[PDB]
Formats: sequence, structure tokens, C-alpha cells
Amino acid sequence: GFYIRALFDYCGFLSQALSFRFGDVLHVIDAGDEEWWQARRVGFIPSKRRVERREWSRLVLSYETVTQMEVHYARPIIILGPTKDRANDDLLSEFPDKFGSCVPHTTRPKREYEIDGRDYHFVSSREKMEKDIQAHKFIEAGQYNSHLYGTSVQSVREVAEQGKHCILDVSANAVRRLQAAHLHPIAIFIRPRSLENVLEINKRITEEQARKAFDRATKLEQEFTECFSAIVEGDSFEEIYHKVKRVIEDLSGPYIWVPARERL
Ligand SMILES: Nc1nc2c(ncn2[C@@H]2O[C@H](COP(=O)(O)O)[C@@H](O)[C@H]2O)c(=O)[nH]1
Repeated sequence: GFYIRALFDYCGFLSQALSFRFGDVLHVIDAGDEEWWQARRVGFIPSKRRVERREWSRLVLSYETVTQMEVHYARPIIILGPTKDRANDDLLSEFPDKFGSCVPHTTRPKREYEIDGRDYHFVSSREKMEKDIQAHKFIEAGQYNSHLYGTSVQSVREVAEQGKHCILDVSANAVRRLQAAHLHPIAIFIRPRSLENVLEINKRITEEQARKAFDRATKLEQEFTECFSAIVEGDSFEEIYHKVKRVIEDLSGPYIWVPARERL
């Protein structure tokens, strides 16, 4: 048969319908029917056509074909959503031998106490930086104050090829760039269940910051759900943290599922 990854979670009606969650990889055994396919998590599941029809009438993400490949590098990590900074900080602190950060590039002048190749790869001219960016040398870049900063493909590769998970502090836009560079990341979205939930997973921030965080999360999910490797939720940060680690463990290893060429 073939394999697909669910991009959504699936009246009181009982049937042989298989339940699944976002990110589950499914082994499709029989897809001859246009409405229901026979499958098993790696019952029946609604076909792409059926999911789309229902969603359209309700008011589209359904599934994407995937294939298993062997990788010899450690997958970079991109944690997104509320509390991601604490999660990034804690992973780096908890497993010094398994997680690391890459060295970013920048055009700003190096301070006297900074070291080139350690703090940043300090670029001589901004023109050179822009050229490399145009040459697709960066997974992501931006401007702060009046200087450029960027996470280069090579800097990430160096960490990944070394066998350690590179903790990235970049937007969801980087996922496709990393995939194309053959540095398949583990993108984890921490989804707030409500405004109240945000207030529970971070007891420090104000109600106003919480509302802003919830709004960003909503927009992030609306735009990049297809790029997430997994979506985690929890009643507390501790629960979120535990789940983030479980995902990384589950999606690590030599064999990973990546987008396939076959199309539904
Ligand atoms: N997300 C993200 N922000 C960064 C990164 N490197 C620097 N920054 C941002 O740029 C600001 C200025 O950093 P600086 O110029 O002092 O090294 C930081 O406070 C931070 O917000 C990075 O790798 N990822």
C-alpha cells in the first residue's frame, strides 16, 4: 500500500472508523474507494475528497503522502507557540550533550569582548550578507536595529552532522527551507487551548500579554499547520515540556517520515 500523515484530528455514531491525531502516520491498505480508505496507524479513514467536501460544507488540510528515509544527521528542532523560549532554554540546559545552538551570521560590528565564530560569524560588508541571502545561503534572516542577522544552512548542518539537535529560534517559514536543504527539522507547535490555558502554562505574564500570545498562536496555526511535525497541549508548562521531549524522541532516530512524491 502506501503511507500518509494526518494533518488534522479525527455525532455518537459507531463504526469501524479509525481515530487519529495530527501527525499520525497511517498505513493505507486499500484506497480503491473514493470515500473511505482502509488503514492502520503505524479501520477506515475519510478520503481526501471526503474530508474536503465536509470541510467546505461545514464552512483544506487532510493528509499528505510520506515515505520513510534514513538520515545520518540529528534533526534540527523548531519549537513554536507560547512558552517556546522556556522550552528551548530548558532543553539546552537539560541535555548539553544532545542539544546545541548554531552560530548565526551578522553584519553588526563585533564588540571588543566577542569572538568571531563563537558569538556570531561577523560579516565584513552588508553587501556580502545580502548577496549570500539572495543566493539562498540562509534558512532564515532578518534585520534588527539596522544590521542583518541570519541562520545559515551551513551553520545548522555543522551542528546536525555533529550528531546534535540544533535548537532553532526561527519562524515556521524555515521548515520548508530546511527540508529543501536535506536537514529535516522536528517542528513542534505548542497550541494554547484557550486564553485561560495560556495563563496556566505561564503564570508570569499579564492577561494582556496572554491575549496577544493567544492571537499569535491562532494566526500561526492558521498559516503553518502543514509544516508542524507535531502539536502539543497541556494544563501546565511541565506537561508541555514532557510532551515536547516525547515528540523529539519519537521523531529522532535514523529512520524518519518525510514528504513523498506520490500525490493523493
Ligand atoms: N529569534 C532569534 N533572535 C535572535 C537571534 N540572535 C539574535 N537575536 C535577537 O537579536 C537581538 C540582538 O542581539 P545582539 O545584536 O545583541 O547579538 C536579541 O535580543 C534577540 O532578540 C537568533 O538566533 N534567533
